[PDB]
Amino acid sequence: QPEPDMITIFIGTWNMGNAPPPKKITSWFLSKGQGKTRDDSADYIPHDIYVIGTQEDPLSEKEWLEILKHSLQEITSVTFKTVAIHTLWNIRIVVLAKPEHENRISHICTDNVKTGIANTLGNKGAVGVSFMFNGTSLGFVNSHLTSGSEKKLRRNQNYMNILRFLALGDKKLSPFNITHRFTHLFWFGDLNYRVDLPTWEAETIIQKIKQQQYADLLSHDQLLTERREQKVFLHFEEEEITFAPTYRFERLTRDKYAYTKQKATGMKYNLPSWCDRVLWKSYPLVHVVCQSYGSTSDIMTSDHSPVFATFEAGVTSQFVSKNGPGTVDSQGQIEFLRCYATLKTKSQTKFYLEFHSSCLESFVKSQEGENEEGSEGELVVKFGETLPKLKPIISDPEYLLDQHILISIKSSDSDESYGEGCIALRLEATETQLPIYTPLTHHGELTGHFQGEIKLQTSQ
Ligand SMILES: c1ccc(SCCN2CCOCC2)cc1
Repeated sequence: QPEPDMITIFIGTWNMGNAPPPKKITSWFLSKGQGKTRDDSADYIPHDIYVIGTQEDPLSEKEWLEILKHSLQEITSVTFKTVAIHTLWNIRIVVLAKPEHENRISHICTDNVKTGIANTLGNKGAVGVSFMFNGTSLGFVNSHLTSGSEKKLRRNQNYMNILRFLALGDKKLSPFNITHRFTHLFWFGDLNYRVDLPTWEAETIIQKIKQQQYADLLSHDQLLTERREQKVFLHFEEEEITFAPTYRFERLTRDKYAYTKQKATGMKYNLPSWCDRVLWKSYPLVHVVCQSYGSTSDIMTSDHSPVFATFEAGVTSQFVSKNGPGTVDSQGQIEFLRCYATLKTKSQTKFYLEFHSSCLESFVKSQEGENEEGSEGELVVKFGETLPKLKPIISDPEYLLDQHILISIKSSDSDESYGEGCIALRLEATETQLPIYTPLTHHGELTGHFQGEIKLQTSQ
């Protein structure tokens, strides 16, 4: 039975509005409704992994697991296995997988982050799950961010707190936050970004939605505008939105948006908005293709509609050679030439690099670089030809060309990372000097760049 080189992943996000679901929710898992929908000819084909994020979920874990498993069994005639379930207040994540994957999945982690302080601590935050699927690390975050049209900055702050403090994946990757720990990271939820248009324009917005004319609305979507200004979700991707706003509906129909201010809304307007979103970030040159992104039309218990997204995702096998794991393979090496970091810091300490990768027996620390001044004010840290030669555990190019090197640039004075990035070993050539590049981030914000050349030797 061969190991897969691709899997499909279903991501669902639904703010349930504190109401039990209706008796049938299969359209959600079938990617049917509005937007980029899944072909009817695929309806009986199970996804490999289903990741369900809820917000304002009134159900017990047991109650929701029984609904989800029975739903998928009706669709697919497969009894899915529960990989993980984690709940913070009314924010929940469930991961289900086909039974054949049970002995491909390991290192299952769960965590949560509570956002805000005092007042603003008590119902918003995130839950997450990570695990290994054979050689590939997968992370999943379901977040319920701060509500309200005039709180986009709070939402951006909630995002940074979640990516700093959510403790998922390999703890040995100590300089790296969740935005670097996974081959594939999916971040979804009721992110609560709004369409930023004047209140007086509510009926005009509704008109546009009825005409399926979303362009003048998406140009005011706060998540797209904040992302384009690099204020949030730097280096994540989202599929084009081709479904109507998923909030705020009158319950028990989808014929009406309920936008007007009420005591129950704190006298706030809720103009129609794309509150409910799926984003991803995968390591460079790994296969990931969004195959659906849309909303259901027939699940009407909540003031939100469920959102679905599905992905093809490249995976790798758990590789064994006669040498590594458990030793190095002398026929492999990774060399860095002419490398330098460009940092935005105003500080003057010496810096060194750390190289982390599951192709190495353990992480590698470089010598200190030589600091110079860039022509436009910047700090440039030069490593020249001084970086250590990296010794992979396995030299076979079918393994090594699928790997990645995480890089942290650390202060010699404090051993704190000033920037993190990732280099793919999926090169155009071996035994050939080739340019490499990564942006560097810290707490998910841009802090600099790392560039130079690589030379990769494999057994071929
Ligand atoms: C919002 C809207 C448009 C863009 S254009 C750049 C798109 N990507 C994103 C991440 O991958 C590289 C570039 C970005 C944010």
